[PDB]
Amino acid sequence: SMTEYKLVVVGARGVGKSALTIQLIQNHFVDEYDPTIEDSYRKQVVIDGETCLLDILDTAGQEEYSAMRDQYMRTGEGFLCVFAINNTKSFEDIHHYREQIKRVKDSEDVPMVLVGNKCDLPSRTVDTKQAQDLARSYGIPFIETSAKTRQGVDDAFYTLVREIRKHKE
Amino acid sequence: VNPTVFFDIAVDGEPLGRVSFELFADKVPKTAENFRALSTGEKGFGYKGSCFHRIIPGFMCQGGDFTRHNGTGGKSIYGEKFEDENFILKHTGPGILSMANAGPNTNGSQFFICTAKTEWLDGKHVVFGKVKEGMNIVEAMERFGSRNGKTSKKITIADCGQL
Ligand SMILES: CCn1c(-c2cc(N3CCN(C)CC3)cnc2[C@H](C)OC)c2c3cc(ccc31)-c1csc(n1)C[C@H](NC(=O)[C@H]1C[C@@H]1C)C(=O)N1CCC[C@H](N1)C(=O)OCC(C)(C)C2
Ligand SMILES: Nc1nc2c(ncn2[C@@H]2O[C@H](COP(=O)(O)OP(=O)(O)NP(=O)(O)O)[C@@H](O)[C@H]2O)c(=O)[nH]1
Ligand SMILES: [Mg+2]
Repeated sequence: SMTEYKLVVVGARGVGKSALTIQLIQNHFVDEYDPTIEDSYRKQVVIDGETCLLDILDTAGQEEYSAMRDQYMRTGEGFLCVFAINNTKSFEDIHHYREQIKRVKDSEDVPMVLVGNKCDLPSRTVDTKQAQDLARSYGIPFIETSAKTRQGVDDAFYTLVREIRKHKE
Repeated sequence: VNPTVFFDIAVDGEPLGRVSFELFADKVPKTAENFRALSTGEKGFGYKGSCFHRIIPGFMCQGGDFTRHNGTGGKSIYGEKFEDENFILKHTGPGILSMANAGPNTNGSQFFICTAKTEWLDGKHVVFGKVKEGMNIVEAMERFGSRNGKTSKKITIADCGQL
């Protein structure tokens, strides 16, 4: 029956990977920081009229285990590359995640979406234009989000499904 | 002489057994004293009643969040957080007791007991004690864990204090 999509959420420590996912799954946000080992979720949604099942892997931002990402990158079909708009170092880390994914999948054509999260906060250090330019150079969409207000949460995950559909045609 | 403290471990409220620890006050006095005082409850708060929220077989059992009881909390006797005292002692094998944290100088009350050597945590987590008696209790605890740490039963510190 309904198509299953394997989404993988990646990015630096504390950028909001789990808060985005839990907003998607449970429609709520908490300010406490429960750092992730590895979590998985399932949700059915309707995207462009077509019902489908999202399989979401919520991955660790812990940098010390960077050598342990290869298998989940091989398995995943699309990647939400999340940075926090108040954290310039997490924006710089995005390039290394994207290179790892391309290298592990041996392809220049991997479904990805750039996500700039925490857009509710006033301390913005990454211009919107700076992120849009990067996304344009990657050939992937860029979506701004807040897990706290829910802004863009649905849009980010759904846009990634659309990228995967285009890849598979 | 190094203090000794004990945990009486329970599983869904049923007793399992006692683990005792030597606290290396001779190398890390500030860290050992935090754990000692949290074990006695003498500041009016501490480990009694709290859970082991993260158990990963082959690696470690982690606990000590008595303020939020959900893996995100805890606090030291010196304030919410305190600095990394030193990294003299290393994660040499099963039974090592060491501080959990969220990066440099964020020690609170969360801690972890190693069930194997975890040498990559050397220089990042402050080692301050080791299991003295009841390593078989810590091993018994491992089967309630899982790959990502979620426990299948409530593992609690039903009682604790100093010996
Ligand atoms: C890649 C998957 N992964 C793994 C991992 C690593 C390996 N290796 C195999 C090869 N060897 C040579 C290297 C390692 C194998 N298999 C896995 C797991 C089983 O794959 C699912 C770990 C880990 C840790 C974090 C995130 C992802 C992680 C993490 C996320 S926050 C953290 N660490 C530090 C953690 N802070 C907190 O809780 C804060 C909230 C409190 C205040 C913390 O102070 N402590 C205490 C020390 C232990 C640590 N928790 C923890 O739980 O470590 C789990 C462990 C399995 C030991 C390491
Ligand atoms: N203001 C605000 N805070 C947010 C937002 N998203 C996450 N946070 C906060 O930032 C902290 C880290 O969020 P978390 O989702 O745990 O990030 P993570 O990327 O999953 N961390 P890790 O890689 O360790 O698993 C939490 O305190 C969370 O409440 C957001 O959109 N706005
Ligand atoms: Mg997370």
